[PDB]
Amino acid sequence: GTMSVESEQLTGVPLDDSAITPMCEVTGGRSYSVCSPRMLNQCLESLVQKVQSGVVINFE
Amino acid sequence: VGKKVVQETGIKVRSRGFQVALLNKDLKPQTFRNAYDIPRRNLLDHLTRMRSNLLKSQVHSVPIAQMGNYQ
Amino acid sequence: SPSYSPTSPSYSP
Amino acid sequence: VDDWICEEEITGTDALLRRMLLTNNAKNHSPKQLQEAFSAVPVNNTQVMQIIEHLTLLSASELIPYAEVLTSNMSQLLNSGVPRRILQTVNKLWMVLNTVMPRRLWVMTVNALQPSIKFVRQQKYTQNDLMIDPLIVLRCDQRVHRCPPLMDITLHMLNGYLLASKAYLSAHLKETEQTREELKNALLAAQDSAAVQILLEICLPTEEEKADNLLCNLREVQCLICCLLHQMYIADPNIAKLVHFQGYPCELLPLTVAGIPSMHICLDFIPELIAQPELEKQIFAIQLLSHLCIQYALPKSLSVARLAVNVMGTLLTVLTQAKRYAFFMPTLPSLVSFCRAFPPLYEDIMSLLIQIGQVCASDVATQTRDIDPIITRLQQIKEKGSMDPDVQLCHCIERTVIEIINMSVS
Amino acid sequence: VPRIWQGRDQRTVLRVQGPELISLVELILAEAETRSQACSLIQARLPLLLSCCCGDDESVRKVTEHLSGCIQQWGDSVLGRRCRDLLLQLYLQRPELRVPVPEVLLHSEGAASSSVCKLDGLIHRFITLLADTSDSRALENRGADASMACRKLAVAHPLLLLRHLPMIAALLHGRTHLNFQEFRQQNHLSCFLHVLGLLELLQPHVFRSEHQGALWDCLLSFIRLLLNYRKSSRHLAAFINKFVQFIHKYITYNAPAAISFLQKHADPLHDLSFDNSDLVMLKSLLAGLLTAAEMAPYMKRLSRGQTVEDLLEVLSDIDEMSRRRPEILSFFSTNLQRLMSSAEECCRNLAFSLALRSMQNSPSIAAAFLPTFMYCLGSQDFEVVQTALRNLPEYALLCQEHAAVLLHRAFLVGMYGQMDPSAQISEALRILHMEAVM
Amino acid sequence: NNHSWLIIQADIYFATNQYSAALHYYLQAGAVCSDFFNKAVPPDVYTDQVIKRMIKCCSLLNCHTQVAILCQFLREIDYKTAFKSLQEQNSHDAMDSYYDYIWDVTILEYLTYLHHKRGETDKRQIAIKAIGQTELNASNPEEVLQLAAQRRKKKFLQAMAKLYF
Amino acid sequence: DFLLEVCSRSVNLEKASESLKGNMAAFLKNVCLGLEDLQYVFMISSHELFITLLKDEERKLLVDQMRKRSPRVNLCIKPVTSF
Amino acid sequence: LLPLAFRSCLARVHAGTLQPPFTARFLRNLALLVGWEQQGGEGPAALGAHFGESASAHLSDLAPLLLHPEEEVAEAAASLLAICPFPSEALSPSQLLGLVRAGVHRFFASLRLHGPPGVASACQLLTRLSQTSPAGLKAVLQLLVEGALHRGNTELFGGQVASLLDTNRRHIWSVFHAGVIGRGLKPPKFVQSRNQQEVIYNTQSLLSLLVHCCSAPGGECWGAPILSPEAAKAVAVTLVESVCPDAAGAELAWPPEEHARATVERDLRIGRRFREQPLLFELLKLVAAAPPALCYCSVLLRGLLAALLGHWEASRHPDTTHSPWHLEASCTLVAVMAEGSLLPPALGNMHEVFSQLAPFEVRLLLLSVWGFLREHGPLPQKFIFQSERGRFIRDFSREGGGEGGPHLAVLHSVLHRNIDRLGLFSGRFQAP
Repeated sequence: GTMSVESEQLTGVPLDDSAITPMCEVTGGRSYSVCSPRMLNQCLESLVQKVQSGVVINFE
Repeated sequence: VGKKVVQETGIKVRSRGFQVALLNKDLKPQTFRNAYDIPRRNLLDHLTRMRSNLLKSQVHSVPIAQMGNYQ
Repeated sequence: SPSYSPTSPSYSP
Repeated sequence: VDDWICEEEITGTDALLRRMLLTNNAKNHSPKQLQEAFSAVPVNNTQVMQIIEHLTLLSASELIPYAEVLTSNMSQLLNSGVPRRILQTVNKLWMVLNTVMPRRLWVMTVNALQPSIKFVRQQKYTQNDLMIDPLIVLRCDQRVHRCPPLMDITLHMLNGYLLASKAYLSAHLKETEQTREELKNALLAAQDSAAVQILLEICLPTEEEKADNLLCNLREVQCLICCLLHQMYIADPNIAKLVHFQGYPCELLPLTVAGIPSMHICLDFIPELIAQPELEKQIFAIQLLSHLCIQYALPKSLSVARLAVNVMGTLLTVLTQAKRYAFFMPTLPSLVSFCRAFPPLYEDIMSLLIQIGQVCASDVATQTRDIDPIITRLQQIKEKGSMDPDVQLCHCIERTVIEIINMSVS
Repeated sequence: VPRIWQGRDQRTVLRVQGPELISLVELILAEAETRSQACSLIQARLPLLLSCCCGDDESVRKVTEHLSGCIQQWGDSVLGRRCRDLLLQLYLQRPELRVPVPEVLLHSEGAASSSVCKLDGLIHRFITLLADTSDSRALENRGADASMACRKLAVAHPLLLLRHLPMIAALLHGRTHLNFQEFRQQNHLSCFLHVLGLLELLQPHVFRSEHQGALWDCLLSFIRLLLNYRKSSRHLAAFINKFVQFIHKYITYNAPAAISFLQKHADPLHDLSFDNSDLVMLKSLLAGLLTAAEMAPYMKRLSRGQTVEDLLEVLSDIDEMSRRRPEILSFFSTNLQRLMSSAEECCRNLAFSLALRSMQNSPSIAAAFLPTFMYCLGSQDFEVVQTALRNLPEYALLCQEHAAVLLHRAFLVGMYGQMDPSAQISEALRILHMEAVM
Repeated sequence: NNHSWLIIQADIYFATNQYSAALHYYLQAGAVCSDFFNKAVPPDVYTDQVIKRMIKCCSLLNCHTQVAILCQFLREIDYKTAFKSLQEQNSHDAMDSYYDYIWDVTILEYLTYLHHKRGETDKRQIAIKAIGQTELNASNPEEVLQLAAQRRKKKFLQAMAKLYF
Repeated sequence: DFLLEVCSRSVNLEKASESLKGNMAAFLKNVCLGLEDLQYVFMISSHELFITLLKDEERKLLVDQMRKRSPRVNLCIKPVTSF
Repeated sequence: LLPLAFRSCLARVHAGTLQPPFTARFLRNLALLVGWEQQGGEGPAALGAHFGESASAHLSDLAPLLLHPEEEVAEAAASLLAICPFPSEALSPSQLLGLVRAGVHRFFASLRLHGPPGVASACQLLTRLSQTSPAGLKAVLQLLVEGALHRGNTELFGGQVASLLDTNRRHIWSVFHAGVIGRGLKPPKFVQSRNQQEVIYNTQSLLSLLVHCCSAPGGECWGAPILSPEAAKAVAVTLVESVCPDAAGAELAWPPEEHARATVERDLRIGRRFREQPLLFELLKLVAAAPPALCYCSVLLRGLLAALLGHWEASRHPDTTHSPWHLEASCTLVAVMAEGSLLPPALGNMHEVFSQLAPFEVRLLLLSVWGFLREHGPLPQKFIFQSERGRFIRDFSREGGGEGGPHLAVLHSVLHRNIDRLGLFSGRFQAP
């Protein structure tokens, strides 16, 4: 709610710790703990880069 | 997916069956065809208007998307 | 009916 | 039927008096003699009284030459100090003329009752102008609203032109058509209901009247309007339903419930009026039902009172803070009326009342207040204004509780 | 004027100030004096007075006190008698004015002739309702409320009951002949006890001419019942004790009426005296024509009682004596006005029960318990409030003239507190509505 | 002014089912500890057992939004009884006037769902306006969130003290 | 007394407008109200500036109100006897 | 006898019996007896009635009578409770809260009715109830200032604030207008008419009561008692809660000046509250009288400062005289910070020059206030307790740059720009 930015947002996008994260991980995707509008733009850009045709493989 | 079903507009009055209706926008008021839709404060002027309209002599509420369509 | 009081004597045909 | 049934013989007393009182060359009371008697600047009410009191003996046919002089001069009768005898006699003569030359008489009586703002004040209304718009009849002078004979004239003309408009629009619709039916019916219904609403607003006491109710010109006018509305509601009960759905000032409710015997039909659409989403329609339904229950204590009246108490207790938990205040300030005085009419509602009424009281006390405790009714828990009776709404609603709940208890103990 | 009433259906109100209304009643008195040289004209002008009062209590009370002054100033003039006539008619039409009745009205004779009253239908409903003493125990407690409500109405407004004396005579004529076993199983002796208590209250206004005739009929019914159970008269010793208390009061105020009644029916009385040798009191009556000293240690223990055990034991003792002897509770009234505010639960409940029994026996003293009752309602101890609300309808019915403020306080403590008195307040409202309006 | 004895009196009333009186004495104990709720009430007085007893007292008096406010006093917020209480419609409390004392976004999410399902749109707008508050954002810095909770806690307990004393 | 000295030196009595005199009198009245010990309101009331600024009846009302703020009473304690 | 007599008489009062003239007489005589007992002598000593010890038992029954609709009953109850001792041990929290709520209501009602003359009894009662406990003190201060700032009672302190028949008559055969916007014409707005001097002295009575409550119970024959920083802290926190329910930005640290552009709605809300209710500045000065308490009201100071900075930045006028309220608010705000020692004396003196400057330099000086408060910080830990007198002290010199170097520099630049008119004021800003 309140403007609380810092240089912490300058680093890469973090993962989340909520209930959607494990199901995101087991599907081959990932979550995006977005906390700022600029990192929202970064998350969206990375998401466009991850829209690709193919199949996922559980490598062991 | 088209959602041909719709939700109700009731309250189901209890006995502490009968229900009081809720307001519904874009229900197509029939003010010129139904006198019950006329508010009391807007009665005489509406009466004059639809009296003139019945004789030989709402509109302009288009959605904003199809409002500047010049093509 | 609007023309008769509710307590009026009913008319039986 | 009223313009026809007055022709009926009561005894023939008037035949006898016409035979006996008309011989001594009394026909010298010419219409222009009456006009001279009227136009005299000291008025001389004795002279005009004498002339018209002779005129009552004339049959309707020979009264026709006198029509213009006593219509055109009738705006003078609105002035103060004109005795009731002349107004009643002019009413009788107008009612007589109404039996022979009604259309001409109405057209030339509407023009005689304009407010006289201008030099002529538009003395040019015709039959067609009044048939397209009968509400011109109620655009007449301010002063006839407390002149019961002239009010009776106006009501006769208004009823006539309402029916005339009903016919005229059908005739014009047939001519033009060579949908529109729905538009015609809606126009007639809205026109009739607007007439009823204007008549109800005439019944209201203006602020000048605010400065003994039963014995006043206002009460006579109210009785005339009530008789007219009774005729309208008998003729078309859908008009009564439409008028009450529109609503009118709640101050008129004791008057219109007492004075109009055909309002027990309202009990057949109070459930439909309650169901309306508008809060004001619901409040009016509660108030109208309370007055009807105090009038007609029927089993169906109690059933609708139960429904009203249930709906009022239901939306207690539906309304927000502001809407709760707005709804429960006018509808709480209806509970003493329900309790008067129906003792079996006591448990439901007091359970509802304690629920609203607890809700409002909780709401009072939420914020700082200037009065703080909670710590006034042990104050006494206050038998009988900038306070905040929650304390006002608390005091209203208490007030209806004392009214209920006073009523039950008296 | 018809113009004012045009359009009304005529199937089921003028404002005037004080001095105008006084002039109006003076003009009615002038009418009455001019006509007397009947009550018909004075009754005829009465609806005009009521149409000008419009039911305002202030106007009714002002007319009442002006008439009291007129009676006192005029002495016993003819106009003073007419003042009494329209005053009694006004009391009949508007008995909501709870002014105590002056003796000048008690000496008035015209109340028991043809007249019109507003509350007669209600009290008629009361007595026929109390008479149907069917087997349902809820209905039995309803009948008990009816009996004590009629007790309070008798002590408060006697004269309205006195026009309902042939009523009770007829009610008792019905059930006298039925046998003893069906008498006790259908529970009709309680109705006799209730009406006996009523009549015991109703004295000495129950001792005028038309009242004397209704009493004679009622006493014929009573002695018919007494002779009907000559073989089983030994279980009703307290009832016969109440009967002879009534007899002693009857000979005390109206000796010649009692003598006339007994001598006219001397054969059944002598038959009852001979048949039942156990009737000492009857023989003694026919031939002839307690205190603080005992309660003092008990109120001592109650006053100097600190532990709950002492209060419990002395209150249980007072309870058992009052069950034997209900008249003794009037002495303890002040003490258990304070004990019914006590924090202890069982002791307070017992004090409440005994206080209610006390003022139910004596409906006059209930008004004295009012400040302590609504102190209990307003107490910060929630148990005290709860037990006061429990006892609210009974006390409110015993108070009536203060049931308005009582129920208003009950509602206020209900809504500003968190308790729900709707059941109790609604029951009280139902009962006193049946008291007042319908 | 002995809060231990005040809690004892509250529990004595609570066992005898005098719920209004029990609430009275619980709030009195709280007002002894925190100076009329100006400070945080110590956790060793308003324990989760005491708060659960207060929850039961409020529920049995049909003050259901008050049950919803007290449900977030607990160390682990009891959403089951909060949601169960808010489903009730026979409330004897101010209802929508208490939505300013809810600082939990989950409770307000449920309130908005309930008022939307039951059709009361104006109360739904009040709940949405309450969620749409800057200080109410669950992603706020922590010290902001305890400050919002503490001020709402103080206001709510003072309102209950006014209502119940 | 120093406040009264400043007050008297700063009023410009009978030359200042009636507004200044009214405000001055109101301040003296209200500082009298705020006092607790009665000798202080007496010493302010005894001042020439005070008795000149206001009328007679209002100052009498002020002093009696201040006196009745903390009234002194005496009561009989000896038991009633008619011997 | 006395407990029983008082109990019976109060029970009769709380019932419809014992009509209010007799009630007022009873309370007056009871007050006379209690005061006479307090008026210690041979009489109360010999009698041993214990009027005070008995009437203290029924305090809870006397507080409702203090809210009676009858004025004589209310005054009589107020006077009696003003003198009547509290119970021997202490007061119950419900009992205390009820007494305080009744007392503040009586105070405001009697201030409305009789003005400052008819206020002393309620004031004495509230002062005694504040001396009872810190809980009682906090309740008294909170409820007193909250009732002061309510929609009601704010006028005492200068706060701010048929159809179809006529429609038919005005009708012409066409409506002409296609509708009516809203409910027609707007109303003629509100109207105000209240004496300024009466407002001044209502404020004086309220502030005197608050100072009595805040100070320790009353050596050197001049000087004043120490205002309690705990009491003024209570006033400050309830002032904060009343004006702006906090927790958007409420840490005592002052944020950067650009952060004021993110809370601008809240700052405008605070500015309107200060404009509408003039006594918020009075209570602000009261808070400032105790030094460390003004730190806890730093949210209001920051919000009002942001509102004033926004106004001065958006002022196209060439002089501050065209913004009378904003000029006075800026002067008062800097003076309040100086009085509370949130600024050093050099920086706190520049409210003298604000009437002379234009909007942009006064905006710069207020930004220097903001910069100094960011640099140093209005925190209560800096206020060290110097026990030579018994009150807190801030000494900026120890904090480093306690004169406010850059801020003094911008102030002196503003002075040097307008040296033609700020020549005489140059002596108020000497760093030594």
